[PDB]
Amino acid sequence: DKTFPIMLNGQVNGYACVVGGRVFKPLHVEGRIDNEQLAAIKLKKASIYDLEYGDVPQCMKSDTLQYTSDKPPGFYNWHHGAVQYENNRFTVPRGVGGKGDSGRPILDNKGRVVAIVLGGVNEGSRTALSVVTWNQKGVTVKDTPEGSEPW
Amino acid sequence: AQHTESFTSAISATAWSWIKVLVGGTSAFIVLGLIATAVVALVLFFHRH
Repeated sequence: DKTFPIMLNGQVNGYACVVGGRVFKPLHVEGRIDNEQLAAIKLKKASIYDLEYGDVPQCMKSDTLQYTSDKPPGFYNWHHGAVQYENNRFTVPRGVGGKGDSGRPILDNKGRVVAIVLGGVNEGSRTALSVVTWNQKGVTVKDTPEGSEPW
Repeated sequence: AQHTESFTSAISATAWSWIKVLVGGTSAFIVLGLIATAVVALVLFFHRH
């Protein structure tokens, strides 16, 4: 897959993903993307719905496809492991839940991205993730559980 | 003068109708914006659930 991270004085603190037709970047981090083609794009700020601008042309566009409707609570893949939850996000164990893991995409079995994480460091024995998704008819919403620190 | 001047002695009919048009026009533009500002907060609160 293609998910370029965000640099700030050498250390890694953010991740930027590429979807079909657009690029994404979380607002809780500051830094410059190391890709030169991904640095001259006018990334415009937005609300919690996280609107960015995919001004890059077609010839590298659509590395991955956003998820369609009919979302089960079944298996979903993750960079550190797996998640099986649709209404909320799964109680993944420790290790994941550090710092700088914002923007890492959550994908299905067929390589299609479902959600993009933004928070939820550690909520005890059960760890929740504050992600964005499409609720019922493709309208992009933001879900945040209680006490979700920016992660 | 036999009479006495007041504040509203000089205001004619068309002068009073002109300022109440401009009072009502700018107050209508504000409540048009204020209606639409709280409408989209309801549909943003309804897309989540």
